Amino acid sequence: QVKLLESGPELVKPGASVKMSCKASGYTFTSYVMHWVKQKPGQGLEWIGYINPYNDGTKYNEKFKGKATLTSDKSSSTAYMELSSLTSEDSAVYYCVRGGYRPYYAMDYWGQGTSVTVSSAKTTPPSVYPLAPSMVTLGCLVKGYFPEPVTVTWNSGSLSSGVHTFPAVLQSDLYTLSSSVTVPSSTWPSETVTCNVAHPASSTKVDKKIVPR
Amino acid sequence: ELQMTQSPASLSASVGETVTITCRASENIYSYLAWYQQKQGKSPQLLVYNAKTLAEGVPSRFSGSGSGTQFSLKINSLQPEDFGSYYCQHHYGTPLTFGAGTKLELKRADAAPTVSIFPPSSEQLTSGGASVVCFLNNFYPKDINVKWKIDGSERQNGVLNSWTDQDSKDSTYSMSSTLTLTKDEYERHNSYTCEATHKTSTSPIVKSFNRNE
DNA sequence: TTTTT
Repeated sequence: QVKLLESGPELVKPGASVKMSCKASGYTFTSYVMHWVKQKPGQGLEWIGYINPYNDGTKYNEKFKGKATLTSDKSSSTAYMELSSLTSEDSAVYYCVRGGYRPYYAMDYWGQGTSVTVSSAKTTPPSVYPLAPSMVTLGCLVKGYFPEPVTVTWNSGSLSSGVHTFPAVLQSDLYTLSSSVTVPSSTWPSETVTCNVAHPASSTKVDKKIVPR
Repeated sequence: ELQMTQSPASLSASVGETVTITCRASENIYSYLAWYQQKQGKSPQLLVYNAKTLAEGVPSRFSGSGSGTQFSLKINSLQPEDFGSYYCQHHYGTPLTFGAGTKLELKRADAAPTVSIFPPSSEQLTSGGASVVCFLNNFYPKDINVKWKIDGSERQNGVLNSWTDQDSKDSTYSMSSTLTLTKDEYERHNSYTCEATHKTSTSPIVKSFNRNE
């Protein structure tokens, strides 16, 4: 099957450069161009350009010429995009997208995307606080961490419906996120409810059981 | 450069209903117009190309048309899986440009939020901080106003608000509002109130708690 | 240079 494997989230300082990769498989790498599209948080799509792996030829969106550099490696079927002189405007998710049968055809296979965060803020592990009060709503406050993302689950996935995990909000260089879970009141606290929080950037995991005040 | 214009920016519809969204090219592009569907948190998927040609796998209830500068995408008898965002993009040479998108959400009857308030956790208080959390869960429409009052006076500083995307099971929205204070300021007041004003009532919904209690 | 790959 056609697969596009992109590199993981990146945190980089303003003014530095970042390079991400897109390893293809499932087709003749050199038979299709590879486009790159930018998508800022909760915003539209913007075409950056493409490269033709077959001949290393490149077409750029003028706004990106001199900013983005598209390369390609036939031996490893991998396409790269480098961005220089990063600013906050560059924080966004970047996708490599396989072109159609012909370069001018509509793009058809989008990768999962590489999230890029441009900031001088330092990696900070989260503090995790319990939110304790015929349904009862409980919760978990994940505060002061950087960068994104953190994952939050309840009872390691056994509690899935009745859960609302809210998008993190940045404040003074640190993110804060909350998650609520609603369970039958009779079941709590006789049946334990625990939030499991993971923050891969600081290699931190925290399990917090919610107990009655 | 060439500019695309999509309308409407947002639309609400019911399952089984038929709707039409539009895209306008600043310059003639003939029939070289593609439409992409992007689900919340997913990568875009190609739906149509050449303005009227459905990509492989795309259901026939989808129907694109137009040519030149005015295009429309019609969806007959909408299904649950159709809600999300839609972007048009011309594929008439480079640079490629996208419309700003149309967010297609599910319509449901109005519903008041289920509001829960939580005082700072003893844990957090030991670190010098005091966050007060309020969940306004499963309400509709998305538009809502939250206010924090301390001993009667509204507090505007240190409030962090975050909204979830529409729930795919019940078509509602949820919101989390966190009022962050320092522990010693928290200890100087007794009454804390989360106040929500929603379309569903003239009387704001209120949840309160007293520190000394 | 415009789509059954």
